[PDB]
Amino acid sequence: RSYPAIPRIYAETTLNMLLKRAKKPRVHSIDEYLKDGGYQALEKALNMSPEEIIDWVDKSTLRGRGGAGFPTGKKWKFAVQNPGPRYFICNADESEPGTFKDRIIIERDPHLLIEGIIISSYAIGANEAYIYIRGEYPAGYYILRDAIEEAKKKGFLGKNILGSGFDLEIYVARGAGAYICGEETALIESLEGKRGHPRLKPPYPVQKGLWGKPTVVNNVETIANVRFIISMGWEEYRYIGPSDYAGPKLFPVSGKVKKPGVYELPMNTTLREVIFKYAGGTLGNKKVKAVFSGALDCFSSEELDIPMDYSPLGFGGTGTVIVLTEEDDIVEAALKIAEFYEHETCGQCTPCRVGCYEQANLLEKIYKGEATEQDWEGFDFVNRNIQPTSICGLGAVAGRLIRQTLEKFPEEWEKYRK
Amino acid sequence: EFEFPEELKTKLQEHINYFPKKRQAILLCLHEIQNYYGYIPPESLKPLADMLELPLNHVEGVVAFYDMFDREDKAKYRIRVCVSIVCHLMGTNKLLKALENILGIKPGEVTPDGKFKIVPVQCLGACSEAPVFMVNDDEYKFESEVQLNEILSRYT
Ligand SMILES: NC(=O)C1=CN([C@@H]2O[C@H](COP(=O)(O)OP(=O)(O)OC[C@H]3O[C@@H](n4cnc5c(N)ncnc54)[C@H](O)[C@@H]3O)[C@@H](O)[C@H]2O)C=CC1
Ligand SMILES: Cc1cc2c(cc1C)N(C[C@H](O)[C@H](O)[C@H](O)COP(=O)(O)O)c1[nH]c(=O)[nH]c(=O)c1N2
Ligand code: SF4
Ligand code: FES
Ligand code: NA
Ligand code: NA
Ligand code: NA
Ligand code: NA
Repeated sequence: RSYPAIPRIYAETTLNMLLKRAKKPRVHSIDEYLKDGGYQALEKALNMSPEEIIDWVDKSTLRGRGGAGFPTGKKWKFAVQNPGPRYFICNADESEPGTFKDRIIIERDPHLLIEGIIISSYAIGANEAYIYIRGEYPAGYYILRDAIEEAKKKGFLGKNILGSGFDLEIYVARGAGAYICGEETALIESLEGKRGHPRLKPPYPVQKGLWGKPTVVNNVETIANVRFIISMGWEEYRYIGPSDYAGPKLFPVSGKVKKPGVYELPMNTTLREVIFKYAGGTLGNKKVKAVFSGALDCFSSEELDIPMDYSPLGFGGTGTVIVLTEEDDIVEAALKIAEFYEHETCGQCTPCRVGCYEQANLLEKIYKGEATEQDWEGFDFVNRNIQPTSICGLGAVAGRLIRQTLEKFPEEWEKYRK
Repeated sequence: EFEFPEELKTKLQEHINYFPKKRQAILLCLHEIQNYYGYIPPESLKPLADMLELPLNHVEGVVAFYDMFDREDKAKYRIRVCVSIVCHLMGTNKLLKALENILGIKPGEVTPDGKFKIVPVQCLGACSEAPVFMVNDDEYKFESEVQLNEILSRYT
């Protein structure tokens, strides 16, 4: 019925798959979804063996769209190797800076996600699945709750779905402010009603996850691909983009571009094409200084000709593209990244706890011109020493982007040392 | 002594009955309470703990961990303002200055009447529409002071 206000993010697709409907900024309910063949991939999946579904998802070469790019099929195979019961979790925590790709699927085409969740749950033998959506996506929460009910009413959820003997309930959990709850093990801890504290891995969730049982965690965008793989078949899916890195990919583009929004593009597209061919170029036609890949990586204007794929020389990550131009202060920008990690460390690991804090504190001094010589040397040290003993990816990367700015824009940093 | 009103207790019971295990409802319950009171009353945690079958200590630790919850200031409307990289580049400071012009308060502060609190938050996942803000559950791009003034006038 009535939902909270959501800004209308611009969305454009060359492939017309994930954004076939979500390119229009409004909720698409179940009847609209059904008209385009919605839920027919599910019906087809329920007439396949779980094993065959895994095979197809494997041969599609689908990789995790959450940012790490782990092969989805392999992840599923690993889970099914372990005794049940098993759980399936849709990761809708999306809290990386610059990252807003998953919410347009949630808010505009929820049945694409739900259909994927049901197929995926069936494939791994899970009778209980979860969406964990960040607390700052309230509209998404209510839109998902209503869509699940719609799906129930049409017999796509519940006991004995379409006579298949497969049972599934999808529960919707909400976050309450912690970026770390998007880390899959901390998400699980949060689902168990605890603080969002990551666990030592291995074990990976597919071995021990929710209540210690085999648990697959996949990202919203990953799961949104599953309908298509079953629908078109894996061969036809792999014909999209480069054969090595196949399928559609969503690219949330922000900062100093004429046309900020989400672009659905193949992964052979270059970073330069994302910015200039699709996003309309830079505001004021100014020169690109850097692109921040969320809070993970910083690319210079000499690295724009890279593919937006999961290859070694590729952009990788979530596909998040934050554009800075020639008048943007890289130290000011780095401070904002330091501030992020300061606010999100969970504090379990000592170098992460102290390192994230000190990196921000000292960088602020540097930026404000109040840093002693010791503060400077200390900043450098701390930046290189957040990772040690860390048990999750936050600690491992919290200095990464900033270090990249130090190496790629030394002239600008040296000015701050003056 | 402290007891939930029945309309609120009923809603909390729904959340508690929703997941397979009661303790899974903790965050939904805490959102509900904050929505109802304008903040998390300290005295609410003990009875919440009992409905969840969790120790009070557990509930307190959870409230302290999750940044959306506020045990200090009652506010009818929370204006969450994004202060992360993209909004900062595209004009967080203009939004904040416009807010101070209209409401006479800065981040962390509450208007004298208890109506509006400004809450600096990390990336809200709407970066293309920077600078972004929320008023409770409603989310918007900031365009100008005049535009902001009109939006805020919708919250009485
Ligand atoms: N979308 C967003 O809002 C955010 C995304 N991220 C992304 O998070 C990424 C890091 O995530 P991680 O989970 O630490 O990465 P990872 O590389 O450790 O693991 C990726 C996935 O593969 C699974 N996996 C890996 N090796 C496995 C094995 N041997 N057996 C079974 N399963 C295995 C993991 O369980 C996980 O589900 C970063 O690249 C970043 O881009 C980070 C923050 C926010
Ligand atoms: C600190 C931090 C925060 C997040 C993550 C990692 C870390 C280190 N991950 C990645 C997550 O742990 C996991 O890799 C994916 O959810 C697995 O799904 P895919 O294989 O990408 O489909 C993650 N993934 C996601 O889907 N949404 C999110 O918001 C986050 N947040
Ligand atoms: S590395 Fe940092 S965020 Fe990750 S578990 Fe350790 S303290 Fe928490
Ligand atoms: S940086 Fe403000 S919404 Fe992302
Ligand atoms: Na349609
Ligand atoms: Na969260
Ligand atoms: Na991992
Ligand atoms: Na004014």
